[PDB]
Amino acid sequence: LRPNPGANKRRKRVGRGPGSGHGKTATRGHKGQKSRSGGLKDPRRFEGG
Amino acid sequence: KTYVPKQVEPRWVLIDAEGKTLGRLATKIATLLRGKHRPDWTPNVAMGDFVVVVNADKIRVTGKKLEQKIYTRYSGYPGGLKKIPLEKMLATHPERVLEHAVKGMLPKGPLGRRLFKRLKVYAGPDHPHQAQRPEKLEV
Amino acid sequence: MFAIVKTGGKQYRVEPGLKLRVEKLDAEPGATVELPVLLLGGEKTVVGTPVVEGASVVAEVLGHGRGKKILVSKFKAKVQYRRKKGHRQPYTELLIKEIRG
Amino acid sequence: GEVAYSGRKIWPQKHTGRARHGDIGAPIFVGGGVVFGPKPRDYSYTLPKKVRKKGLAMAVADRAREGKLLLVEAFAGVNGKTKEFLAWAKEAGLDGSESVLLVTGNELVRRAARNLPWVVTLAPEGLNVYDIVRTERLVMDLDAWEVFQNRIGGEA
Amino acid sequence: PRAKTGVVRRRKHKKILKLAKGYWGLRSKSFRKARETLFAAGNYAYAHRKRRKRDFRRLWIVRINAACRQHGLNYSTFIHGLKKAGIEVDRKNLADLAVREPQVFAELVERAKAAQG
Amino acid sequence: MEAKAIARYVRISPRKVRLVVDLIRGKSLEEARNILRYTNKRGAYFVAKVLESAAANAVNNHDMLEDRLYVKAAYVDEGPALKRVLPRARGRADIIKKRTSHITVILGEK
Amino acid sequence: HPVPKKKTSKARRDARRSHHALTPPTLVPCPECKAMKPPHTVCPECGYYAGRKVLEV
RNA sequence: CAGGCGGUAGGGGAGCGUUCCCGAUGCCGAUGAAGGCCGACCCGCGAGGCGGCUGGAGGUAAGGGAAGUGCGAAUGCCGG
RNA sequence: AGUGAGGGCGCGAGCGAUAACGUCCGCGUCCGAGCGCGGGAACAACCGAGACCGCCAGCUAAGGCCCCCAAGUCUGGGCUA
RNA sequence: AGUACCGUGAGGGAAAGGUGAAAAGAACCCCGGGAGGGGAGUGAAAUAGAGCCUGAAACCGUGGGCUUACAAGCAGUCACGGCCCCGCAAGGGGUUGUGGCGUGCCUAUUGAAGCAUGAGCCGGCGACUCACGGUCGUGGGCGAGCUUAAGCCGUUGAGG
Repeated sequence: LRPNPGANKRRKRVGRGPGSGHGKTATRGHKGQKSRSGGLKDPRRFEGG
Repeated sequence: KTYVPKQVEPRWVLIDAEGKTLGRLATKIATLLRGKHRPDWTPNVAMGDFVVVVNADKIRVTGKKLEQKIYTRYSGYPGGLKKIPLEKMLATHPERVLEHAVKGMLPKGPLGRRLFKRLKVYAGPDHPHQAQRPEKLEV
Repeated sequence: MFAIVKTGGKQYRVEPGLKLRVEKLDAEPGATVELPVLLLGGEKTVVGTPVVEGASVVAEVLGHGRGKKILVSKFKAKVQYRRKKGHRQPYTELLIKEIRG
Repeated sequence: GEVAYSGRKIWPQKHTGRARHGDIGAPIFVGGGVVFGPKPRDYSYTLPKKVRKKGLAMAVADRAREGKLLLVEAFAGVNGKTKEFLAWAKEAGLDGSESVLLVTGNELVRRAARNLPWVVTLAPEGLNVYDIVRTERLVMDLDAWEVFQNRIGGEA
Repeated sequence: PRAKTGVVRRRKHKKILKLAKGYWGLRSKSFRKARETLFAAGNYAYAHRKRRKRDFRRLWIVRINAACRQHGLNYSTFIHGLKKAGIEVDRKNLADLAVREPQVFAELVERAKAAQG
Repeated sequence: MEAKAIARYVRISPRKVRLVVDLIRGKSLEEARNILRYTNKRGAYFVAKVLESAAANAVNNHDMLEDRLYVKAAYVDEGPALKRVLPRARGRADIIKKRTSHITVILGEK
Repeated sequence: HPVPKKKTSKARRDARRSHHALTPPTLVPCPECKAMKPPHTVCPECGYYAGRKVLEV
């Protein structure tokens, strides 16, 4: 009934939404919802081959 | 610090006008109708002096004469903005030419307003001032 | 009586009243403590004369206590430009009860 | 919850009923489906037996050093009925302001060891750091077994 | 699971109910635009306590000019007066005194004219 | 309180009914009566009757110098409405809700 | 086609409904019996000035 | 003593209520749970106590854990 | 992690008609993204100036002081009218 | 509630949970055609009264306070003066006439007062997660460190 996680352990960054006051999370439209975009690497793949 | 405005403190004054000159005399008459010069001087009034001037007419011209036209464009639009020159200006409404100077600087709708109220003159010769029976302070 | 010395910016022109002014929290570390303000604007009921000497002569002092504090009122920082955040008016002084002289 | 009863379409997502939306009984509204769904689930947690027992141990250790009742012996209850068991308690000095974890195969021990207060009924070589430090004092019988088990914990 | 934030917002909002004093009909109970109108009022009091300084600046400015000149000479003059003026030169009262102790002003003056020379 | 003149679910109407009481209050049964009775338009009896009970509650279990009962404080309230729907070209739903009226008017003694 | 813009508050609504306002009904007493009679008229009682010819049955 | 402190995108820190899980139910409570209605002591704030009225029974945390959560706002969704 | 397009002003070349609140590039400032205060009437970028919060305190920029509105209808010497 | 109701059929596919502790839920008298309205009794309450618990916002209403017919302004709001209010005073409330200064917020903008837009008003719903792979951090166990599938004990089901 006392031993709270010592140092930091407990949730460190499950930061919700975008900013206390404001909010939005990132850039411009290019990364909307169904927006898991140009994934791992475009020109990097060029290299790959 | 504080320092609140007194109470019904009334003072009037007689101004020559005649001989004196246009604008400048205005600047004067002008600020004269203070609201700032005697104690508790400010927004809600103060002096401004119920000031009245005569011989309003016979004023000296800023050396211009003609080339100074007041306007009255009540105009039902596409009407006339009635251009008028100082000459006749006074000829019929001198007390007014000065007037335009006066309002000229008098500000604030309701207030300044009230001040013109405590601002009266007559290009009449003086007798008018007489009609204003009351005290007769002077300069 | 109504005399003038003033402090931290001219906090004065008075007589014996709890005329609370500025936070000179030094002798405040003790409730009704006392202390002097170097005159400047020496003038009391008929005898009126000089702020030089005010800078250099008699001083006045009070017996004071209390404080005052945060005095409510808030202020929100926003700009049409797209934003807003705000807080409360924190201000005070242990206040003075006037000691003549 | 759409798939099947997904209401295909109903708003002329045309351009006049002013309104947007093609699908009825759609997520974003009226008692329909909700965002990041309350998916049935479970919290597995293979927490390394290493320190797991290491601790069960540590907890046992402190809890006990403050108040430790390694019985090995006890007897007061018709083989262990309530009333008589109680007497025992008064004997073992166990009263109100006390909660102890009764732990071990002395099944007559569990048998009488009910009662919401004072005692908690644990007749198994079933232990756990929690119940451990949470139960005022450890009280247990077949401690030959126990202490030795904990040791097994000690060196595998 | 659950999360009827209701409790909460009904609250946050009445809070707002008060935030809103009882402004001009509609921007009064105006929840939304109420709030808005408020942000306004906010930045406003802002501006307010902010500059009330200059406000006084002037206030006295004139009250006093009023007196100094009423007497003998305007600001360049009078001011400059308290200026040349030695271990004595204060302001947040020039007015005050001009007012309260007619003598007070008459002479702060006297000396001051001299103060300049 | 005093002579209560009020009642529920009768589908007359807000504003108008308010007009009536507007004009009839002030004075007493005598005068406001004459007006409520011989002045034209609906409400007429609705109003009048409400008056009546008011007065009965009055000299009956409030009693007071009957003759001087004068409407004191009063006016109206409207509860729900019948939600009716009509036709208005190219179909479309044209809605309406007639006012089911309740009156809050009190007779006061003086 | 020309649906206003908003509603200058109950404020306005009133401005109007207001100059509107509901006046009251003209009356003196029966030239014959009592009660209220509007100028030229008779009624379910007196009903006349020269021959009731009206009321009671 | 520095010494700085407009500042969205965006990155870091630090707190806030919020309904549940232990709550090692402590209980609190018909001299009210709760939501509500109003208020010139608490908070740098998100919030807090506390006082007064309603209101019919809950509610809950000392410390820590779990999240359908905090919303003008999307010609939004449902009802007025 | 975010912008991956932006504009304005000054100088330096394009271009354009040596036109445009044009568009091309560069050095700088800029303005957004702080650039919320002064300000020039009022005016995102022109001169002043960086606002953590107070003050019924005082010294100053730019740029101002007959009045409308704080501040000499300063003084001195001219020249237009 | 798969019934209302739209569709030709295929097919779509609502809403409405609570009076009170128990019915004692309203004899009876009074305006009235009636509803419904005042009384008596109910009772601990009936602002617990039949759509009838808790029953707030919105909007309309009855009364009271201040306020208003030479006025040009989102808003406001700093100041002050006149009212009225709790007040022991300190003073604290609400109300404003005089004046100073003040382009409303959201989105996407080099760029907004917008004449670009979103925005009818209230209320409840309303959107960066979960599973793993990983990956970097960093809080914790030993350096070789950790354990799936299972067999077994398992109110608590106890972990091995």
